[PDB]
Amino acid sequence: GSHMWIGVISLFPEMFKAITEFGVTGRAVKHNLLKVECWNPRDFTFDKHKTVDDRPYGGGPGMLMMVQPLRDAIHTAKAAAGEGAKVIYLSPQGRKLDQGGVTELAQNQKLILVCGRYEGIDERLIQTEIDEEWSIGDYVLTGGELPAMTLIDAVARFIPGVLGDGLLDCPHYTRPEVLEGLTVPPVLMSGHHEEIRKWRLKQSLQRTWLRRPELLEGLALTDEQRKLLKEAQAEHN
Amino acid sequence: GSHMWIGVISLFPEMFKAITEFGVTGRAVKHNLLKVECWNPRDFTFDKHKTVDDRPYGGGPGMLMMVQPLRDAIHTAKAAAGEGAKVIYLSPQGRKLDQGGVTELAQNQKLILVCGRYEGIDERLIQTEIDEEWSIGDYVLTGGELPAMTLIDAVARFIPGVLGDGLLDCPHYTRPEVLEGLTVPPVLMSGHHEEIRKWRLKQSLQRTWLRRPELLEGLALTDEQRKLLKEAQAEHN
Ligand SMILES: NC(=O)c1ccc(NCc2ccccc2N2CCOCC2)nc1
Ligand SMILES: NC(=O)c1ccc(NCc2ccccc2N2CCOCC2)nc1
Repeated sequence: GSHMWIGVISLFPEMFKAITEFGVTGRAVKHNLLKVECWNPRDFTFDKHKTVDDRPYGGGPGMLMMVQPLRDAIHTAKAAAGEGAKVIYLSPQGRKLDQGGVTELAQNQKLILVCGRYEGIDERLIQTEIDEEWSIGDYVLTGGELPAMTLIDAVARFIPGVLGDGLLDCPHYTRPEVLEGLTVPPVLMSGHHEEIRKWRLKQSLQRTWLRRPELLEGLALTDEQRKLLKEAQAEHN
Repeated sequence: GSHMWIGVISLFPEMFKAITEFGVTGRAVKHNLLKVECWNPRDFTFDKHKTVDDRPYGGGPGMLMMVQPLRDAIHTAKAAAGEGAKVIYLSPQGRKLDQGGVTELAQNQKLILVCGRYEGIDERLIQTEIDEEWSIGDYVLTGGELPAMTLIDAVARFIPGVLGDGLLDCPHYTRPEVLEGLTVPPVLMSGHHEEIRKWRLKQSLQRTWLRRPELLEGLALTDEQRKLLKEAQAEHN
């Protein structure tokens, strides 16, 4: 319906099986709400040894991706996407991913995700081939594959059919009623819907407050939420 | 040598092939610097339909992981790890992952990673079975598998043998010398090692400053770095 097409440039396309063949993302794929198409720069080399890396100008420890096979793979993917596909490079230098960014990215019907390996890609390719850099967080990984997959899984949740607000989740409980002495909170057994809604909300406000206070600053809380937050805080002191 | 053992509890162990069979992490695995062992809660069920989910107390939209098969899988993994294994739950409510956290986590020789599906796990299991909650970032995914894999890849980089400071990376360049009109910066061709070191460092300082200014506040810059930052800023105005 409002499905999504995602192109992937990667030296390890088979990695993407982790999201295409399992769980919710796997189902989204099989029901054609999500399409993940991979192009491997190795297929675009011409030398006998299928070389995909190259030496950094200026010396240095590592390698970069070799420009020609990487550039060609990107062009082929763009031609498959038609007009309107946004090309994203996953990197530490990129805009930090958060839920607002995920909802932004989900608006696009077509994405091309370029996954860096070695010490990354030539600076000039970013300028000519890439629309936006994104980071999933302030940490270094061996490849852009996992951040690509992470991005894909996150936006996939916003596609209609795939499934069935500033705050951390409340605690959840299932069977049994007593577990290693710990009991389930009586309000959740009471059956009183509205009392349950308020407890969960208070919990979220309390949990957000104690674990991630800065998240509360971005929010314009409701009167109810202000009340429920004030209460939780009173009970804490 | 200083190898690492990682236990994984997951309804989709085959997802972990993305890191165990490819690239640098794949090599670390094959050379026995890294070991990733999976236990699937589905194997610990006893009913005919191998049920791994259960109904939330208090009503609500989704399901949680069923406590018994999840709890049993965790216990089996702990017994495989012996003493000293830290059990981590990947979740949005967790401590935010960043490089400092990765270097912290890398200190452990044994990790058990519990991957939530559905609306997650019973609150009481966190209290009894989990040592630390971690988040890879402020975004929601369909499973803890990708955040687990992300964690694994990140700490793996700190194991000796696996491979060959507050700032974003400098630009990188490889062949050709001219690409769509864009040339490689002459300093990188000059062969002057020390001039090259300073340019790369200035770039990092400039890039960090323009993209992620707050990262600069955490740092106690060197005199050189203060000088190189001041310069970059002068040239910007
Ligand atoms: N946080 C993220 O979004 C993220 C993304 C990728 C990534 N690695 C891929 C990568 C991409 C771009 C540049 C360098 C690199 N790396 C190459 C391998 O060496 C480290 C540098 N790491 C983290
Ligand atoms: N940022 C992270 O580290 C991260 C980790 C996991 C994750 N999802 C697994 C999960 C784990 C715990 C609780 C709920 C859930 N989810 C179940 C699926 O529905 C959403 C809630 N998402 C993001």
